[PDB]
Amino acid sequence: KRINIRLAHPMAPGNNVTVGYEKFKELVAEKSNGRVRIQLFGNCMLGSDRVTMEAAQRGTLEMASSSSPNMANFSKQWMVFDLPYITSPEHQQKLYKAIDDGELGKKLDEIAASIGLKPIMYSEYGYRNFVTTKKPIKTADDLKNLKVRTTDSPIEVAVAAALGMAPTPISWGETYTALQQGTVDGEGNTFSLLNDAKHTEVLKYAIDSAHNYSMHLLMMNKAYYDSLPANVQQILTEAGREALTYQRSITSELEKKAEDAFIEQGITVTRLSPEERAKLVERTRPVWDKFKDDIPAELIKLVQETQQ
Repeated sequence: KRINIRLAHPMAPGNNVTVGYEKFKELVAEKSNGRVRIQLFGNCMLGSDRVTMEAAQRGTLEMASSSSPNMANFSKQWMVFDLPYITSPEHQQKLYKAIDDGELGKKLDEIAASIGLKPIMYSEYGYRNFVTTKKPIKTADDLKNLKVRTTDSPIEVAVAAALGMAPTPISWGETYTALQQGTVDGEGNTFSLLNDAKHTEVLKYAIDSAHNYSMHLLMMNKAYYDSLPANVQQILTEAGREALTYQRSITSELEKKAEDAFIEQGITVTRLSPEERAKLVERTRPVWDKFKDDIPAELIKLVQETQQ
């Protein structure tokens, strides 16, 4: 008989994370010949990121996807991935290998288990970049005294302050108005979300700072997973792994298209010099020692090992 598995997530139609979960649904159906069906509830149809991951943890929902910074609200260990410049785009393929098949992946499995969850896909969300409405930013010093919108992430706030910026936490929904009306000067996010949300209408400058990395973590209730037949577990695990291959590639392509939409809209996108990138790394590194006591050294080391 048919197994119906509900999957909740916060992302909008056509979004890189959404299309990965569509691939997941398609592969689960193919592999199970229709016996297992993923029912998608995107765009917060079942709740916010937090509401749906609590339901998955508790066992009233089978699967949910949460951003890595939002997972820090269930377990602080996930904060390792938010540290400034802990990873960079140049080493992304080795990061994926470590998560997919390596000791990093296994430790993350254990951490999820301790809060009632089984990881199924580590969806790529991307690297955040600083953008501004009116003030040109081409250098590290250009960032000093910028009023910048932040999320509620303590690491995001610390990074802004380390760079001499003035951080203001503002909900996503209030951020367009804050930029338009001038209560902040800028923000930091992926080019794809900024363009998709039409913030580009009010922006004029961007730098490829890549000062924050994140993922969207698709989790299954672990007790539920452990209740399934071996062959169904295998279907889910394999569909996840294969959908992720596609999702990581689609993310790259959508980010290129987002960056082109920026240029088309007259936004000046500065490619930081090695000298200027180095200053952002150096200025932000004290943030790691500030949060040292809250993130396990072993986990920092496993992530750094992917970068060299």
